[PDB]
Amino acid sequence: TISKNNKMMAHLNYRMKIILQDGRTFIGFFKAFDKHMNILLAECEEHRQIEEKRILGLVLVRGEHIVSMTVDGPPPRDGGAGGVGQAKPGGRGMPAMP
Amino acid sequence: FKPESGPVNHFKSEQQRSQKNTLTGFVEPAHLNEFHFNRQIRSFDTLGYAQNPTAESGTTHFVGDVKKAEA
Amino acid sequence: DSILEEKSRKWKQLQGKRYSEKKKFGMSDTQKE
Amino acid sequence: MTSVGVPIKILHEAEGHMVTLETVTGEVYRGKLSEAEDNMNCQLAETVVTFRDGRSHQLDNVFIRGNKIRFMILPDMLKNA
Amino acid sequence: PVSKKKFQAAERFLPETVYKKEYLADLMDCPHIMRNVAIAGHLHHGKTTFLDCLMEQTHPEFYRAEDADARFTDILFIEKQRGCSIKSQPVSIVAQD
Amino acid sequence: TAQRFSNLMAPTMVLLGHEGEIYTGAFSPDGTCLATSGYDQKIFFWNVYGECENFSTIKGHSGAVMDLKFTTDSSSLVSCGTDKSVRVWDMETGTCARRFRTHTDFVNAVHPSRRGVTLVASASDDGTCRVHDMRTKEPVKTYTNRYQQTAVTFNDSSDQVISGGIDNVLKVWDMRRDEITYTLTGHRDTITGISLSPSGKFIISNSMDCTVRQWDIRPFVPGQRSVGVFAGHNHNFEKNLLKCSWSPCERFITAGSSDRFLYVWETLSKKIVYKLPGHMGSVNCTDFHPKEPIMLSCGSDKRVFLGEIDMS
Amino acid sequence: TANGLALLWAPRPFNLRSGRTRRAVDVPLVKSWYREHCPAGMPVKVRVSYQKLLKVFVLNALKHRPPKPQKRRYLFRSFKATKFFQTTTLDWVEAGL
Amino acid sequence: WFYDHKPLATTRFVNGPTYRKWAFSIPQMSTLYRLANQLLTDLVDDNY
RNA sequence: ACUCUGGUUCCUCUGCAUUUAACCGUGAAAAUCUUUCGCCUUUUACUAAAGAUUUCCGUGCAAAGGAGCAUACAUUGAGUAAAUUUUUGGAGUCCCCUCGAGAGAGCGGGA
Ligand SMILES: Nc1nc2c(ncn2[C@@H]2O[C@H](COP(=O)(O)OP(=O)(O)OP(=O)(O)O)[C@@H](O)[C@H]2O)c(=O)[nH]1
Repeated sequence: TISKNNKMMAHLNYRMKIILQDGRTFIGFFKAFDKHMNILLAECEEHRQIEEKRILGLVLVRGEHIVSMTVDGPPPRDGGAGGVGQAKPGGRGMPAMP
Repeated sequence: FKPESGPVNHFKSEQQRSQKNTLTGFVEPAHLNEFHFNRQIRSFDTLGYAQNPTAESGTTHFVGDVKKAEA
Repeated sequence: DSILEEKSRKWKQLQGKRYSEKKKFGMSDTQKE
Repeated sequence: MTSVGVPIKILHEAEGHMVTLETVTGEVYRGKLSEAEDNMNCQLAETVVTFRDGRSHQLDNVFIRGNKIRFMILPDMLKNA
Repeated sequence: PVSKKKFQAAERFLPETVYKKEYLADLMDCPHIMRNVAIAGHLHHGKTTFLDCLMEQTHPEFYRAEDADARFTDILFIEKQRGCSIKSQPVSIVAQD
Repeated sequence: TAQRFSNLMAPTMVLLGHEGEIYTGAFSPDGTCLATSGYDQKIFFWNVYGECENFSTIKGHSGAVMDLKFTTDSSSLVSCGTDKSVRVWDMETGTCARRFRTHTDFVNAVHPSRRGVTLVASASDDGTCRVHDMRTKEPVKTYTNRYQQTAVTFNDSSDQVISGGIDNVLKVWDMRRDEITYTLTGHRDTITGISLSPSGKFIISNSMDCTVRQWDIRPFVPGQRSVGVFAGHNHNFEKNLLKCSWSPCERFITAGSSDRFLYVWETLSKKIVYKLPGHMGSVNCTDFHPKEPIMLSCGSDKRVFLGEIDMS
Repeated sequence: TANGLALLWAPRPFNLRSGRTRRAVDVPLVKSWYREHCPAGMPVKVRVSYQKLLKVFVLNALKHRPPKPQKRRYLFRSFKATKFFQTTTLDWVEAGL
Repeated sequence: WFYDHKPLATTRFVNGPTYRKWAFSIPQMSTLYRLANQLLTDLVDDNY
């Protein structure tokens, strides 16, 4: 997935659920990573087992503490050139017959 | 299409009754597959027969020395 | 079937010559050499 | 510099601003990241430390060793950077 | 009616920049980063052409001719014709150390 | 004042912009758009409504385009041409999602699978009927005939491929057997087009003998499958592969005609009731808008006609 | 290097090294001479002629009008396109005669 | 090559027989600069 | 892993070359209208300046198609391949007190 460039560029910006070694669950839009497997989560939230949700900001997680992560939700989401022809209204000219 | 009802003149027979627009004829623009139109000249000229240009050709698919067309 | 062999041959020539790369659209701006 | 990864670049853009970081021992430090390093050592100023029991105290300067930081909450404008 | 009063260049649109405008406008909230500067010179030392290099780096679309200085901060037409700078003009840009 | 029947801006429209002889044209199943192409190789997209402006045009073909069909979900357009290639165009991107290239001679006719995996039946002047799959470079099936094939369709279940050709008789192949299960016999000249009924019970097939013949392709029929014959249209010396199409209500059938007239037939009586002038040359293709009584016709006169009708 | 440095302040075109090519009618070989000034010693006739050539140059530059963007009227291509014209390579005295 | 009709036109120094672009070295440019001399000005012009 | 294309040169077609300080042209013609000086037993052709407009000799780039000369599949637009303190070679397990059926948490204590 990651590092395979054709694949890695598509796995960024997924909403991913991150599990840390202290047992925390973070959730956020995973949109940068590092060779040390640090990860940067945009619009992050945390879930703590007991479940309770807290809203965080842009959260940088030091890679050393990640256990695992999984996809939670899709990235957010949203030819075109021509004009050669024209299409005035018209009518049907009657041809000849035998 | 439904035809005009009633008799037809005895005054003006087989040349004059036909559909026309210019002084002799119905003239209308046409477009064809140039290459195939070129083929059909060359067959009539060299051979004596051609495949019938008309719309609604009916059974008259070929026009020429029909003995050659069938043979 | 021999007539279909002939018809196959005729069709090959006709479509070959009709579509032929020497005749496609956008062609014969012929150079005055 | 050499091409260090994007999370470390974003950490240096975070130097202007307030950041909130949690250490491996559990204390939460909020303060203004005055220097950061590519090993992610952090120097905070005007710091408030919040202990794991919820007590808090002010600290004028804090140095945290990079490998003892669990995560940092960075400011939102860095998402534009 | 369309009086040709034009005495200065004014750009018909916001030009492209490497930085987002939103990051510039957000950084404005943070004086612990931003700097203010004036560039001051004898006549026809580097000063205007040097800012054209800062323009060229941040903008990409910024055309500099191979023959002559673009002098983006010399917007007035008297300054274009005289080519000395005649009035101050300000720039604001995001740039990396 | 006069009766109106569609959201067209006028009860007929003349679309100008083509320079090549237009050999094919089809509506998007959503009814928003139509696409048309031929010897110009450029595929022109048109809006169905308002000014019907030519909002998009796709190049990329370099041999003239024989036939062109939308996928059922309207996500992609499948088209094939005399560049021996089958090209699938993504409608949002306007780009070639797949360029199938295993044909050895001109590809003339194409039909996408209605549901399930997207499959493209194709028939060619090499005599092979081939079914491609979006997921593989190699085709799934190649069925080889001794004589050139110039029409193709799936059945509705997308498990029988019907191909017609120079033989006049029809090689209909069943994709679990890889055998001809039956042949349909009545055509005296080559088959210029085949179109599957909306319900899938029937096909119409058009042939150079100047008849359209309606065939029952349901699994059981107790006798001859010939349901009826339609006549009135004509095929000229151009020997074009004049197409055919069904009305989405099945009550009406159309075929291209060399006499410039847009023919419509009533399915049961085989009589004509629409004979619409206005073209100046061979009407190579005709189709119905899938939701509204608009007729599309594409002709050798470089013009595309849209018009509305009283489908009764 | 010594020659390359000297070229940097050669008069145009010699300060270039890569250029688009120009028509022989457009290279105005003597024009720098009348632009710069009369030599102190040259008599009445030549001094007056320098002023008159400057006048022509100043009127040419003053009136100008930039060229219109247009479809170029290629007219010899329009002749060559028709059947009536043929092309051949010829010796200028033959072509002149 | 100096007195050829279209000099260099069939060579890497000019784009081709249309004869629309050129790119001379310095050994070439300094030589023809030196030959041109009798026609050229002396000036570092703009202030004069 | 995918579609995507041979170099070079030349011809012809199409589009744009208005934000002019300024310049498609580091060169420089002619005509028309309107207006102002001088020739004249008449008109043109003129003198020499302004403003508005055309014509003409050229021009730039991009894209498309084709045609010729020497010939090669890679590669463009779309995307791969380091155990000694700060991450990628374990300061980890277990055993008590607290809340609680349950299983986790307390800068909890300890081997
Ligand atoms: N030789 C050389 N000339 C330069 C260089 N940089 C600028 N100049 C020239 O010096 C002149 C003035 O440059 P500007 O950018 O207008 O200088 P300026 O000081 O901003 O002008 P003012 O501020 O009005 O005084 C121009 O002719 C430039 O070409 C340089 O690096 N080398």
